[PDB]
Amino acid sequence: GEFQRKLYKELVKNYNPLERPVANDSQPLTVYFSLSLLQIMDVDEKNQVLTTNIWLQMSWTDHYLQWNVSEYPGVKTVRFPDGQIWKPDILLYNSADERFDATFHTNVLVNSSGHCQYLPPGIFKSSCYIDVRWFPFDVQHCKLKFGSWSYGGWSLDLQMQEADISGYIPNGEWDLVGIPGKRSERFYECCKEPYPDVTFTVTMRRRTLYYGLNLLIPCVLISALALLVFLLPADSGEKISLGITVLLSLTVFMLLVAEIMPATSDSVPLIAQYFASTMIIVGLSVVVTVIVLQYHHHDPDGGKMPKWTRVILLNWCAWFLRMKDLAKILEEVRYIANRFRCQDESEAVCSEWKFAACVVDRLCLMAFSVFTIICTIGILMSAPNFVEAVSKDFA
Amino acid sequence: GEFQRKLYKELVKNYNPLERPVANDSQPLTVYFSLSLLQIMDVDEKNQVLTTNIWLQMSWTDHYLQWNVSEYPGVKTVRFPDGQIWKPDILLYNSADERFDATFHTNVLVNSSGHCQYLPPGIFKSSCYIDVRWFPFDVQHCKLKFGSWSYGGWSLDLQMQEADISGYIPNGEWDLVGIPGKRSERFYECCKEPYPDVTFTVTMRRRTLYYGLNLLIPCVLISALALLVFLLPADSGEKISLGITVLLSLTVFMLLVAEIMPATSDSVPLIAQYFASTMIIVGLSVVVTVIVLQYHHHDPDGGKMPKWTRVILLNWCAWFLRMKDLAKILEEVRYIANRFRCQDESEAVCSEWKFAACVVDRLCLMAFSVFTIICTIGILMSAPNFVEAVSKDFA
Amino acid sequence: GEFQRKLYKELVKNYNPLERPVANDSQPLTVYFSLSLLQIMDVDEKNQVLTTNIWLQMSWTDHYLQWNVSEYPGVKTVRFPDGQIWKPDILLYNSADERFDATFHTNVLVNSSGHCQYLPPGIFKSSCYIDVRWFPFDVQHCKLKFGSWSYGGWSLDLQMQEADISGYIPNGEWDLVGIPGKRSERFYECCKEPYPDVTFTVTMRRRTLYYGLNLLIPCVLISALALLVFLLPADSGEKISLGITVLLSLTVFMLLVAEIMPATSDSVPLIAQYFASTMIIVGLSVVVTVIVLQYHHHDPDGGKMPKWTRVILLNWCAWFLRMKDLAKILEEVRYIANRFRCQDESEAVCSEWKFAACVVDRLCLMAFSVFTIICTIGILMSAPNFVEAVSKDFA
Amino acid sequence: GEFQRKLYKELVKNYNPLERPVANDSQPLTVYFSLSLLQIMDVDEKNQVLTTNIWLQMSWTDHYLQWNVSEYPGVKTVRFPDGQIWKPDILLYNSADERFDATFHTNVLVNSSGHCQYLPPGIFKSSCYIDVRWFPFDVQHCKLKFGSWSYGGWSLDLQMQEADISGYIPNGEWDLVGIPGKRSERFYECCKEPYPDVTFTVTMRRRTLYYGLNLLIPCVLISALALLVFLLPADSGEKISLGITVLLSLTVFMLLVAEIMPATSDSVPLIAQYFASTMIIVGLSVVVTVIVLQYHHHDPDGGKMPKWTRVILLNWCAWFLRMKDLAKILEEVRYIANRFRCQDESEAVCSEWKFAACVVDRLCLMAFSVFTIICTIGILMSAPNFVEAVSKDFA
Amino acid sequence: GEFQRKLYKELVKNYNPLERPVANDSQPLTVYFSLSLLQIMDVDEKNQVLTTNIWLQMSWTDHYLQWNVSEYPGVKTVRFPDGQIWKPDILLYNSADERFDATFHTNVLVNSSGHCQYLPPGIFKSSCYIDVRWFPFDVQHCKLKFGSWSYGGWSLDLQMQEADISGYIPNGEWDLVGIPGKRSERFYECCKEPYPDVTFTVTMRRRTLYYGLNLLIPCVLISALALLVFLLPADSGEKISLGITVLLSLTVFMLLVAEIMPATSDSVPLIAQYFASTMIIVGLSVVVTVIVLQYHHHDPDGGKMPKWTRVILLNWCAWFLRMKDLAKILEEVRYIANRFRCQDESEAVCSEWKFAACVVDRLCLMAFSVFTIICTIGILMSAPNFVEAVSKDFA
Ligand SMILES: *[C@@H]1O[C@H](CO)[C@@H](O[C@@H]2O[C@H](CO)[C@@H](O)[C@H](O)[C@H]2NC(C)=O)[C@H](O)[C@H]1NC(C)=O
Ligand SMILES: *[C@@H]1O[C@H](CO)[C@@H](O[C@@H]2O[C@H](CO)[C@@H](O)[C@H](O)[C@H]2NC(C)=O)[C@H](O)[C@H]1NC(C)=O
Ligand SMILES: *[C@@H]1O[C@H](CO)[C@@H](O)[C@H](O)[C@H]1NC(C)=O
Repeated sequence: GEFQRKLYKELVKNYNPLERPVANDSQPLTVYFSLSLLQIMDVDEKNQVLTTNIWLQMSWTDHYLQWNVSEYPGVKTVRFPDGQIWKPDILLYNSADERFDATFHTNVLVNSSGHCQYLPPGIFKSSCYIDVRWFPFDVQHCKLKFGSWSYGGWSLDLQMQEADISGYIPNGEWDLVGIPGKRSERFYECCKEPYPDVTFTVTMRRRTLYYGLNLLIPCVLISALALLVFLLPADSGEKISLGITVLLSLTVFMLLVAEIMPATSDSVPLIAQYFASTMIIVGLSVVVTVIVLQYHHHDPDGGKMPKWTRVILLNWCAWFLRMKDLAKILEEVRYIANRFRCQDESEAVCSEWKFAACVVDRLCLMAFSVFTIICTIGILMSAPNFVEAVSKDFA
Repeated sequence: GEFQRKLYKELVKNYNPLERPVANDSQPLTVYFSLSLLQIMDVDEKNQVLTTNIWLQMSWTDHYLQWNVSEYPGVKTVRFPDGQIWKPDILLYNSADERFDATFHTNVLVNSSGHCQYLPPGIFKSSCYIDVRWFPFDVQHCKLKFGSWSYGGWSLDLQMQEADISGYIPNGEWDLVGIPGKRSERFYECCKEPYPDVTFTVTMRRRTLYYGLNLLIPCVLISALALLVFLLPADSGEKISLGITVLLSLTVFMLLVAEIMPATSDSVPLIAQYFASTMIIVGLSVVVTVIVLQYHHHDPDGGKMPKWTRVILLNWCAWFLRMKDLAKILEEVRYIANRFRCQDESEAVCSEWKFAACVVDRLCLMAFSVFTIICTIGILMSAPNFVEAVSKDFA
Repeated sequence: GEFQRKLYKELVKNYNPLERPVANDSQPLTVYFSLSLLQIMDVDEKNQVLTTNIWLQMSWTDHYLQWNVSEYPGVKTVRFPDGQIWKPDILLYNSADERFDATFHTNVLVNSSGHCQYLPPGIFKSSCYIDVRWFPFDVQHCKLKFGSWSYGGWSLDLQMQEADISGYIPNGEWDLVGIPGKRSERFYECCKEPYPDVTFTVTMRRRTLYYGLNLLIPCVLISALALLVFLLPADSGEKISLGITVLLSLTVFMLLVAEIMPATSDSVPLIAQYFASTMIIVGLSVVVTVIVLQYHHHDPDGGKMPKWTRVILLNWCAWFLRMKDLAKILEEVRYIANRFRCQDESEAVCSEWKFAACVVDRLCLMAFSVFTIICTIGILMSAPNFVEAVSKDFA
Repeated sequence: GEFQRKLYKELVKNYNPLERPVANDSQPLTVYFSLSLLQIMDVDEKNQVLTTNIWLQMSWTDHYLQWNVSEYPGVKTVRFPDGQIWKPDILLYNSADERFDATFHTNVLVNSSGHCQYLPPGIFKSSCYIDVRWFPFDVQHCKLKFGSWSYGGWSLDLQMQEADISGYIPNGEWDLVGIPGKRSERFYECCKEPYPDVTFTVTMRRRTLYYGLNLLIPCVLISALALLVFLLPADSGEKISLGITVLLSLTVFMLLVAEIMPATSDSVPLIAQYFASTMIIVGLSVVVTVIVLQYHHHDPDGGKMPKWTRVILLNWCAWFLRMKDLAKILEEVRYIANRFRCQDESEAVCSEWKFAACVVDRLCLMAFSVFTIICTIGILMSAPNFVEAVSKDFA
Repeated sequence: GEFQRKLYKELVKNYNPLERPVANDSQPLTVYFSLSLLQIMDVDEKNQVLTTNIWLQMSWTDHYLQWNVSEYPGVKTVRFPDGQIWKPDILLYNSADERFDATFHTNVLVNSSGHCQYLPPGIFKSSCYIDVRWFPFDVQHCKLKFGSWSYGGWSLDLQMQEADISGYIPNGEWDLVGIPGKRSERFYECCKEPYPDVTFTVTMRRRTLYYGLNLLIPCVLISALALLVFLLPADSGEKISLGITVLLSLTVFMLLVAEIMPATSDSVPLIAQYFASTMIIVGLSVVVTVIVLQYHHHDPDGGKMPKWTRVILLNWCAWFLRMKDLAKILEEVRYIANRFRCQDESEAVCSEWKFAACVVDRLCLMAFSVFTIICTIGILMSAPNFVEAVSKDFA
C-alpha cells in the first residue's frame, strides 16, 4: 500500500539492530518469557539427553517502533525478519545439541504502540541425569534452564509466565506429571547485581505395560517351567534333557533382554537383579537334579544305606510330607533257584535308593517353589510407587 | 535482451520486500493454497512422525509487478529469487522437523498482469498419533495443518484447492485411501477476527501380506507341531525332547518377532496377544506331558488303582472316545514257577496304568486341538475391517 | 594482470544476473544438457530411492560476455562464481532428497566468444519403483528426469547429448546394462507451447552370486539333511531328536534370512516362497516320523494286523520296492515251558509291525526325495532370465 | 537510548575487523585461554574419537574500543556480533570433526576500558589413541590441543588458566580422574620465535560394574555348570546331552559378548582371553567325557584289563582319592546252569571297567576344578589397578 | 596499530578476488601442492569409500600483495579471510562426499614479499575399488586425485611435494605401508595444452589378529569337536545327539560370522569358502553316522553277512588298521535248553555286525581327520602374503 511503504521507509531510518531499545539506558528492559510444550520425542539413557518439541514465547516493549495510527489508517502491525531489529539472546543453557541453538528464528510481530512479540519454534536437546535404579518403575526430573547469555539484571530482567500444555500429544511410553517453572537470581562477587534465569522442571513417569507384558510374562513362565523337573519320574531318561534345555532357552531370552536394559554402571537396575535371581534359580536346579540322579543310579555294591542318611530321608522327611543220579540234578537246579533268590534280594535292597531319591525330589520341589515365589514377589514389591504404577497403568 | 534489462531495472525500483503487496492496506490479500502429494516415505511409531514428499502450491496477486506488454513486446513472464519480492509465510504447524521448514525456496514466477505463482518442493515431517491397538489390521489418520504464521484473516485470508494425487508412486507397505482438505477459522478473545488455516487429513491403510506370510505361517506351524506330543507313544523316550524343543524354537522365533512389533505402552497390539496365547498353549503342553509321564512310569508299589481315578478314565472317558529225594527238587522248581507267576501278575497289574496314560493323552489331544483352533481363529477374527483387509490384500 | 583486471571491471558493468542472456527476447536459448555417471552408491527397497554419483554437464551461449582477443592478448577464458552470471535452473524432478538440490554450484567457464560451460558435480537421490517379485533374479528400471523449473519451450529449449559411462567403477553388487536418454515435450491446456525435458533410464541387473553362495547352499544342505530321518533305524531312540533339531536349526537360520529379504508387501519374493516350501517340507517330516513311531511301538494288545492295513503295506508296497510225586514236577516245569512259548509267539506277532514301519519309512523317503527335488528345481527355474543370470554370474 | 546509539555509531567508525588490536604492532597481544568441562558424551574405540561438551573461555584487551563513562553515563558494556570486531582464531588442533570448528560463535562482551571477553560453547570431537589391552580395567589419557592457527609468539602469546570442573554431570560409565593443563612452545627452523599452545589432558577411568554383573556372572555360572558332567552317573544316557548343551549355550552367549567387545587388532583384550580360556575348558570337557564313555561301554571281548592300565587306575589313583532216562535230563539242566554261571562271570569281569570309569571321572573332576579356578582367578588378578577398580566400584 | 590499519586499507584498494594474480597474463602461476595425512577413519566395503583425516598444503606467489617493510616497521605478515583474495580451486576429483568439498576454508597467510601460504584442514571421502578376494589377508590401493577444476597448464601448473606422515596415529585395524605421489598430464584433442594433476596412492594392509582370534579359533574347535562322534561307542544312545548339536552350534556361529563378512558379489572371499568347507564336513559327518547306526542295529532276519561286504570290512580294512512219566519232563526241559541255545546263536551271529560297525567308525575317523587337516591348512596357506601377515601380526 501507499501508506505502509512510507511507514516501512520511516521506521528503519536511523535504526541500529545492536542497541538495547530503551529510553534511559539505566532502566531494565522487562522481557516476559514463557514456554509451550508440544511433545516429548525421546529420552536417551546412553548420552543422558532429552529431546522435546517446544515453542518458546518472548514479549518485550520497544521504543523506536511506535507510530500514530491516525497518520497510517490502514496499518496496525508490522513484521521484521531476523537481523533487522533488536532481539533478546535468551537461549537454553544446557542445550546438549550440535549447533546449540535449534531455534529457527522467525519474523517478529510488532504492534503500533511498540509492543513486540516473538515466538520461535524448535526442537531442543537438554542434558539431564537419568536415575535408572528402579527401572522400569522409575520417575525422572529433567531441567530446562533458560536465561540471557550476556545481559545482567539491570539491563534485561526476565519474568516468568506459566507454561502451556494444551495440545500435548501424549508420548505413549512416558507419562507427563507436570511442568512447573521457577525464577532464580545468581550473584557474582564482582558487581552485586542479579543475573536472573527461568528454569522449567519436566517431571515424567515411565509406563510399565510393555515391559510387564513382554519381559515379566516369559521370565515367569520359564522360571515356573523349570520347576517341572522334580515332578518327572526318574525312570524316563529325560530329566537333564529338560533341566538344561530350559536354561538354554533362558540364555537365548537374555538376548532379547539385552537390547532393552540400560548399560549404565552407576547402579544396579531392578530388572537386572530380578533376571539374575531367576537365572541363578534355574542354574541351581540342574545341580540338584544331578545329585538326585547320582542317588537314583545306585550300583549294587555300596551296602543298603548309611544310618544317618536313612534315618532322615525315610523317617523324618518322609513323615513331614506323608509320602509313605538225582544228587547232581538237585545241585544243578537249586543253584538256579538260589541265583534267582539272590538277584531278587539285590533288587529289593536297591529299590529303597530310588524311593529316597523320590523323597529328595519332593523336598526340593517344595523348597524351590517357595524360593521362586518369595524372590519374584519381593524384588518387584520392594520398588517404590509400584502400587501407583500398577494402579494407573494396568487397571 | 535490450527490453527485459530495462524492465528488470524498472520493476525493482522503489520496491520493499517487507510490505504486503496490496493497494488499500485494509483489504485482505487472497492467497490460494493447494497441495500435491508425491509419495509416503516412512511412518514411525517410535517418535510418532510421518515423512512425506509434498509439493506445495501458492498463488496470489501482486500490485507493484504489473507492466504493459506493448512496451515490452518480448517479455511475458519474469522470475525473482528468494528474498527480493514479498512471499507469504505459510508453513506447516506440526512440522516435527529439525529445521522446521524443509521447503527449499525456489524462484517465483510472475505474469505480466501481476499474477504471481510459487510452488516450493520439500520433504515434510508431521507429528500425528498412531493408534496401534489393531496391529497389523490398523488404519491411521494423520493431519497436515498449514497456515500463516503472523497474518490475520483481514490481511491474508487462505483459500483451499483440492489436493492432487496424480503421480503417487504407491508405497507398497501402506495403502492410501484418500486425502481430503478442510478450511477452518480460529477466533481469539482479543480482536474478533478470523485466523484461517488449511488442513489435509491423510488416510492410509496398512497392508497385511508380509506379516501374514512371515509371522502367521511359522507361528501356526509351530503351534500345530507342538500338538504332536500327545500322538507319540510313551515307550519311546523322546516325548519331552520334542515338547521342550518346540518351546525353544518358539523362544528363538520371538527374537524375529521382537524387531517388528511396536514398543508403545498405550495399548496391547493384537499380534502380541496372539503370540502370547500361542506361547501359553505351548507352555501348558509340557505340564500336561509331565503329568502323563508321571502316570506312565508307575512303580509296582502303589496298588492297582484308586476307585475314583479308575472309574472315570477307564469307564466314562474311555466310553466317550470309544478307545476300548524228590521233595527238595519239587520245592526248588515250584519256587521258580511261582516267582514267574508273581512277576507276570505284577506286569499285568502295571499295564493298566499305561493304558490310562494313553487315554489321558487322547483326551488332552482333543482338548488342546479345540483350544488352539478357537484361540487362533477368534483373536484374528475379532479385529475390525479384517474381512476388508483379507479381501483387498490376499484375494 | 593489467589487462584482465580491466576486462573483469568491464564485463560486469551494467550486468544483471536475473535476465536471460539473449539478443531478441523472442528467440529460445539453446541449452545442451548431458550427463556423466560415476558410480551407483545404494539401491534402497525400503524407501524406494536410488543414490548415484553423477556429474551434470550444461552448455549455452551468452551474449553480454563477448570480448575481442586482440585488445586483451593475454586473456582467453574467464570464470565467474555462483550468483554473478545467469545460469539455467535445470534440476532433477524426482530428487527424493532432503535439500532437493545436492549440486554444489562451482565456477562457470566462459570463452572469449561468449560460449559458456558449466558442470556441477553432486550426489543425487532419485525415487523409482523397485519391483522385487523375482528377487534375487530381478532387473530394475530407474528414471532420472531433468528439466527446467520455470522456463518454457520458447525461452529455454533443452537438447540432449549421449550420456558418458567412462570411469564407471563397477559397483560389485549391481551390474549396469546401459543408460539411454530421451527428450520429450509436455503440453498444457493454456498456451500451446512445449515444455521440454530430458530423462535418462538407468537399467541395472542384480548379481546373484553372494545370495547363491550364502543362502541357497545352507538351505539345500539343511533340507537334504532333514531326509536322513527315514534312513535311521527305529531301534535307536534318536529319530525325533534329529527331526526336530533340524527344524530348530532352520528356525535359527531364518534369523540370518530375515535381515536380507525385503519387507515389501506388494508381492511375494521368490526367495520367500522357496524358503517357505523348504520349511513346510521339514515340518511335515516330523509328522510322518510321529506316525512311523506310533506304528513301531505296537503294544501286544491290538491283534496281529487289520487285513486292509496288512494287504497293502506287506504285499503291494513291499512288492513295488522289493523290500522282502512227579506229577507236580511235570505241572511245574511245563508251565514254564508254555510261558516261554507264549512269550515267543507274542514277540513273533509283534515283529511284523516293526517291519511294516520300515516299509513305511522307505516309502516316505522316496516320496519326500521327489517332493524336495521337484520343489527346489521348479521354484528357481520358474524365474525369468535365470539361465542368463547363472551364465553371466557363475560361469 | 540516546547515548548508546551515538556510542555505537562512534565505536565502529574507521574500524577494521582484520587488524590485530594493538598500539605498537611490535608487542604481543596477551590472550588468556581457559576451559570449562560440562560432560563427556561418548568414547568411540572404533574410530578413536572422544566427544565432550566444553565451554571455551577467551579474554584479551582491545585498544580501539575504549570510551569514557562520564560522557555516556548510562552505558558500561557493549556487545558485538560475529564478524564485526577482531577475534582470536584459537581452535582445536585435533578436531576430528566433519566441520572442524563446532564452536557456535556468540556475541562478544566488551567493558568500558577495552577489556573484551568471549566464551563460545560447543561440542568437540578430539582424536586420541585408546589402549584397550586391559579391557575392562583400562585407564585412558586423551589430549585436547588448542592454539592459534596463524599467529606467532610475538603477535598472540597464549596464557593458561586452570580448567573448571564445576557442574560436571557424571557420565555414569566413565569416571573422571582429573584434567590438568600445560603450555608448551614449538620452535621452527625459520625464525627463532615461539609458537605457544595450550593442551589439556583428560584422564578418565572405566567403571567395571555393568561388565562385572552382565558378563562375568553368566560366564562363571556356565563354566561351573559344565563341571557337573563328571558328577553324573554313567548309567543315565544323558552325559553328552549335558556336555554339548552347555557348549551350545556358551556359543549363543558369545553373541551377546560380541556386540560389547572392541574390534581393535592392536592387542588382545583381557576379556577376550578370559572367555577363550573358558571356551577351551568347556571344549575339552567333552573330549574327556567321550573317553570316559568309551571306557564305560566295554564289550565282553577285550579281556579283563591290561596290567599297566589296571595297576594305576585301581591301585594308585584309587588310593590317592580313597575311592575303594535221567542222563539226558541231567545233560539238559546242567547246560542251563553252566550258561547262567558263565553269564554271571562275564558280567562280573565287565563291572570293573565301569568302576575304573568312575575313578577316571573323579580324577577329571578334581583336575578340571583346579584348572578352572586357577585360570579364572589368575586372568582377572593379573590386570593392573584391579584392586583399585573393585575397591572403588563394587565396595 | 596505526601502521597496519593503513596497510590493510592500502592492500585491498582496487583489488579483485576473481583475477589470477600474475604480472603478464601469459605466464603460468606456479602452485606447490602437498599433503599431510593425520589418520585413517574408516574403510567401507559396502559403498566402496575411504574416509581419511588430511591437511592439504598450498603455496603460491601473489603480485598485488607486496609492500616494503621499511614503511611498515611493525608488520611482517597479513591474513585475509575466505572470499577476499584469489585462491586456487584445487579439490579432490573422486570426493564421494555429500557436499563434495569438506575443506573448511581458513585464513590465508601472506608474507611481505607476496609469498602466500594456505592450508585447509578437512575430512575427505574418496571412492576406490576394494578387492576382497583374499579377505582377511588382503592389501588395498586407494587413490586420492587432486587437481584444478577450471585452470589449464598454461595458467595454473601444479607441482608436487612429498607427503608428510609425521603424527600418523596408527589406526589399529589397518596398517599403512606408504603413500607415494605422482604428477601426470592429461591432453585433450582441443588445444594441445597439458592439464596437470597430483595423485597420491594410499597403500594399506589389513591386520589379521582379531579375525585369527575370534573366527578361526572357534571354527577349528567346532570342526575338531565334530570328529569325536566316531570315537563314541554305539551302545550309548547319544551319537546323533552330538552330531547334530555340533551342527546347530555351527549354524548359530554363522550368525556372528555374517555381520563381519563382506556382502560383495564380485568374488568369493577366502573366509567364506573356508567356513563353507567346514560346514560341508560337519554336514557329511551326520550322514556317515546315520549309515554306521543303520549297520549297528541289525535285526536278526538278514542272514549273517554278504560275502563281498564281509571280506572287505573284516579281512582287509581290519588288517590295515590292525583292529582284530519222565518222557514229558524230558521234552519240557530240552525245549527250554534248545531255546536258550538258539538265542545264544542269534546273539553270536548279530555281534559281528556291531564289530563291523566299529571298524567302519575307525575308517571314517581316519578319513575325516585327514580331510579336515588338509582343507584347513590348504585354504589358509593358498592366500598370498600369508607368511608375511603372520610374521608381522602374530610374531
Ligand atoms: C572492565 O572489565 C574488566 C573485566 O576483567 C576489568 O578487569 C578486572 O577488573 C578488576 C576490578 O578492579 C580487577 O581487580 C582485575 O585485576 C581486572 N582484570 C585484569 C585482567 O586486569 C576492568 O577493570 C574493567 N574496567 C573498568 C574501567 O571498569
Ligand atoms: C616471505 O616468506 C616466504 C615463505 O616461503 C619466503 O620464501 C622462502 O624464504 C626463504 C628465506 O630466504 C628461502 O630460503 C626460500 O627459498 C623461500 N622460498 C621460496 C619458494 O622461494 C620469502 O623469502 C619471504 N620473503 C621475505 C622478504 O621475507
Ligand atoms: C614499539 O616497541 C619498540 C620496542 O619494543 C619501541 O622501540 C618503539 O618505540 C615502540 N613504538 C612506539 C611508537 O613507541
